[PDB]
Amino acid sequence: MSTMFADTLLIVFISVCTALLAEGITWVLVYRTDKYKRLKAEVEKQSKKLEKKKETITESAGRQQKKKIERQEEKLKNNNRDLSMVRMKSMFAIGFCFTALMGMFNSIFDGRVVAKLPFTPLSYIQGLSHRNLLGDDTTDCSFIFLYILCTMSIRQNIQKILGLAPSRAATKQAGGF
Amino acid sequence: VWKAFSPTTVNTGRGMEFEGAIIALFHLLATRTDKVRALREAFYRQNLPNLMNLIATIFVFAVVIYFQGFRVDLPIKSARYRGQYNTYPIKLFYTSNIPIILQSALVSNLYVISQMLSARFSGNLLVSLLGTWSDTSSGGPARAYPVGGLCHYLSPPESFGSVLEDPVHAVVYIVFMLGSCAFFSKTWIEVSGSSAKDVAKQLKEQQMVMRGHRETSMVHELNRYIPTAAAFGGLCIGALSVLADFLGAIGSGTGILLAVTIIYQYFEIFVKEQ
Amino acid sequence: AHEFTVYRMQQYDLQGQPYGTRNAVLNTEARTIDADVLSRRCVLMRLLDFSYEQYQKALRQSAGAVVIILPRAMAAVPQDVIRQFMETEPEMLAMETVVPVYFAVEDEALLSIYEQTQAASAAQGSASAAEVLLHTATANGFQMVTSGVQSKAVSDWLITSVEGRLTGLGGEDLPTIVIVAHYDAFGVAPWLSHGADSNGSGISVLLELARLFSRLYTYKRTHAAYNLLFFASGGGKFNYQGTKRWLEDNLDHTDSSLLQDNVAFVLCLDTVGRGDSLHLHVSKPPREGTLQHAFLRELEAVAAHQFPEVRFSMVHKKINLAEDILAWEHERFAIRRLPAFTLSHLESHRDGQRSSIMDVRSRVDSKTLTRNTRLIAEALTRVIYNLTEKGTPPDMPVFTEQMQIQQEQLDSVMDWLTNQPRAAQLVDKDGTLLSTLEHYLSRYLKEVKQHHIKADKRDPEFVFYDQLKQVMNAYRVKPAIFDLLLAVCIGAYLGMAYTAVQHFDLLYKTVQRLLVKAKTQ
Amino acid sequence: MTLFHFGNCFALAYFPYFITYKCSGLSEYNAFWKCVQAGVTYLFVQLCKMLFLATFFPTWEGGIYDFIGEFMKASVDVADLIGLNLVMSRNAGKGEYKIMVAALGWATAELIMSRCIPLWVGARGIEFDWKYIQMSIDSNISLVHYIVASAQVWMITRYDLYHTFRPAVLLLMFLSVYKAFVMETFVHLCSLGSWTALLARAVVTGLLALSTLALYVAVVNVHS
Repeated sequence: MSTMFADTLLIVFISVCTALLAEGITWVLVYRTDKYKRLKAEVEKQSKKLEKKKETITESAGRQQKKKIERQEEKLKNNNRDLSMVRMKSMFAIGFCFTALMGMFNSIFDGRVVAKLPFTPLSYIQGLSHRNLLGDDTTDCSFIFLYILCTMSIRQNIQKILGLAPSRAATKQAGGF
Repeated sequence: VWKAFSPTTVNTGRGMEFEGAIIALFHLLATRTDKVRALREAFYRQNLPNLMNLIATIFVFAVVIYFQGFRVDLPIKSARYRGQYNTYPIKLFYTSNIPIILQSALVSNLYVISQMLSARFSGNLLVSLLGTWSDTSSGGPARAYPVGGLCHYLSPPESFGSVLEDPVHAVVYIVFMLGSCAFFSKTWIEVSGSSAKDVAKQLKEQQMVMRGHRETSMVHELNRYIPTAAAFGGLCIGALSVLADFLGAIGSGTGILLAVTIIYQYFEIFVKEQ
Repeated sequence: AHEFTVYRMQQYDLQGQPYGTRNAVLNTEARTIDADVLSRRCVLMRLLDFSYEQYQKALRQSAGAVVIILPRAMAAVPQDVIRQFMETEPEMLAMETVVPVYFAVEDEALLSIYEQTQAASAAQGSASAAEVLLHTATANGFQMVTSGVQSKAVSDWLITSVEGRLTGLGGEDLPTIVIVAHYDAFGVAPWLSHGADSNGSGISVLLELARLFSRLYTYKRTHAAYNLLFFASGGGKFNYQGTKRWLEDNLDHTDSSLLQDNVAFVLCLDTVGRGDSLHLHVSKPPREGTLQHAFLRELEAVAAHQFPEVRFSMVHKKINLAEDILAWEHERFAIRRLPAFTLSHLESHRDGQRSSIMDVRSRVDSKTLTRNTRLIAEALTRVIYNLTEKGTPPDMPVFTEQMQIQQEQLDSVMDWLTNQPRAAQLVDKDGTLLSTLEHYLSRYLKEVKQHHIKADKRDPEFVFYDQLKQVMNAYRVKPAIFDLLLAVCIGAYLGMAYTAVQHFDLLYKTVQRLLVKAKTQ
Repeated sequence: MTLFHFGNCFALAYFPYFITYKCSGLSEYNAFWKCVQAGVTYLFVQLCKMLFLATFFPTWEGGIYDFIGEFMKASVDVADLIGLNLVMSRNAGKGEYKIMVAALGWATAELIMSRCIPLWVGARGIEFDWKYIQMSIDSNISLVHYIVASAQVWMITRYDLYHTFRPAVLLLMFLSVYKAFVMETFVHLCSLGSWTALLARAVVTGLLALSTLALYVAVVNVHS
């Protein structure tokens, strides 16, 4: 096992560890909190009641039912904003952990080619794929780029396996915020 | 604010010194083993804005606000509506900053004319009487001071030391400032249409009537107070300006008075509109 | 932190070819050669432990920088190590390297840092992973940072040569003999290029000859019928640029009639301060009956008869125009068709001693320099006065008693030359070295003049770079694993504090019970 | 690495204050604004103290350790006690609530003014120094010391405090005021290492805290 592939595997392992740490932090600061559980349940219940009322509401529903829909959309949006702010606190904590993680990566993988890209990166991403690497081979993969790909793949899969992924209803409403 | 917090460094012959009094104080306290001596130097710096000067400015600001709050409330009732009590406030500074503004503009024009006349017609007796200017680069950015003539008498003395050196100049300046402020306040009330008659006319237009008093009576009562309020307020304003200048408040005594009164009027406008 | 002075390996371009180190800025952790991974690390090597193979290994591994620690006494350093370094030094300069190379004189703090880095590098292999983690966490790292900016080319550097003349009895039309020595020193580090032997010895000989000839020419009875020109050339080590410019100015311009038709010969002195071997390097063998041949014969006769210890021989080298750098100064004259030869104790111009920072005053022997100066002076005087045809025997020295060479003066001149580095990139036009040299020549010679050569802007023959000297700062640092452990300890401390505050009521009740018991008792 | 050291120092300095604020129930009382007011009072008192020192005391030029100067600084430290008393009188509530609000606001204001800027500039530097961690511990020691001082000031200011307890309270207040001067003199005299000095400060603060707590419990029980 050459040092290059060993570094690749170490980066994958670190990305797994950091995804698990980020999920643990999110669980400690958000998922376990009664405010979060309550807001999530409220968002899901209001979304389901809004959908069911939209389905049951024919054009003949009348200005009063439309205004009741609008009032429910407003309540749902407010609850979703509060939920987003609670998640944002975790996002900030994870941001701070990411700053620390970047320091660790610099200490371990500085100047080292960690993987070979089977393709030439586009010039706009080359600044990331070849960042802080010595060489002209644009197929050289930077630890930053490999870590980003690993984190993007692993984090969502882990959330889904653990059932900690935001509910699709919550994501649909978060699209507004 | 710039003089208080400026991060620019000016090279005094001994060392590079921060212009901002607070920043210089913090830098000196951090960098100097003699923390007490550094603090004293920051308080009594000859060449840069001092912490003591900032404290003097804050004290003046509080005093000015306290005087600004002085008012005489005249009870006015709606004739149409029973039981509606409102007060017409006659402020101590009835004429506002305008007497200061007019005096400063007149003095500014006099200085400009005097400097032009001195530059173009050197040695004429009228030019010397109006003002003689000398550029004193005494260890500082060049400042042209009027050393003789009316402009000299009109100029504020820089310190209590200068007042002690030239007592006649300080007395003449104080008398001129107080007299000009009182005169401008009296003239301004008549020119502005803010005389007791005009205020009574405004009250009549607003259907506000003083209890037990006809509108003519209102005019007489207002005429009793408004001229006195104007002249006394102008005298007080001049005295406060002179005192702040002697105290060396940052931004000038006139400047601090103008800022405080303008802010107060703007706040009153904001509250009234709101 | 510890701040110490570092001397950067020189950067220059000659004839469009890049030489030396291109980078001058360092911000990397210090490591010894023992470390497995040197990439973007400052590699510390002692001169005693320095090896060319290790230096190449660091370059291959893309070391962040190389710092070479020099012992304070060069004489103290073992001779074999100095010889090996001198042999490696031309290859190092010839090889262009991106990695910055610096030289630092040893200091006790620097040695302690080096030892600590060596121990930290070694410890990683010897222990189990848990022990290695603990050792790394407790170990102190050092971060090396250079205060200097990146180096830049000097567009307008001027090289200055000094010339002086003594007229013979008969005027300028008389045959002119030119004695040339380059004053510039060269080495891996310009600030350390004292160049005591190369060519401080040659300059000392030239100045002593100038004094002796001036004294002879002062008096009509001893006044010769020759013109003597003494030329101290700048940029000798950079392909004799000063000599080339001086030759162009004298020969292209019709007014400078002295060189066009009157040059008897040119004697160049290079590295005459050491050794018992003396070699006369000639581009073309002197023809019989020429003044250059007469000088060669006189020099051989004087060496054989008066100084049998000195082994004199003639070395013939044909000029190769293809080579970018001329081997010897006389080659430039031969290119201009002037008869010229170089006298040196070195068998070859390629000897590392000729271009080394290790050429220091202690290397030069005052007795050897005095002997070589006497031999040169006797041979020149014998040629100038035609003593052999006049029947003066070879064994008899002219330079005795009043005309004796002054050893103390030669030593003082050598000390003055070696007190400061004389690298061409450090010798400014207004420098003390040039002003003193001009004053000294002016004392004994007439019409002393300074000739200034500047590289062409369109096609610069030489380019010099700044940032030859910098301050390097070693900052103590702790590894990220140490920071992680400290963070864990802080988290445990916060947990203990939280539990203590939560359970404070138990403490309050216990104190209340104790106070009640104390009241009851 | 520099960020890791700065983050560790900042967390160690800041989190204990937050833990104390939450656990003591001040958050339940919405005391945050009262703590801010206490910090403003601290800033005012510190400014007054600096002005007093500059106006009344010239700097001694003697190279030797300025024993008189340190004694004068400790004497001026009484202003901090006066400010704490003013804050507690301004703040309404139970004695424990007043003590905790005053101590927390005063300690937080001192920490912000005196250590955050040094932590920010120094701990982000390339060089690792233990001093930043020591200062972070010292902030916690200061917080405990201020809690003790506030409790002592409340006890002395109690109208119902028995005359027998009053001398003990006054002595404890005297020791608290002069603690910094005594510690600096002791460290100078013994040439103590920074870790030993920090440990000694912690021990002295702990002993003062225990004595103050015992006296407080005795005073409360005597009225219970």
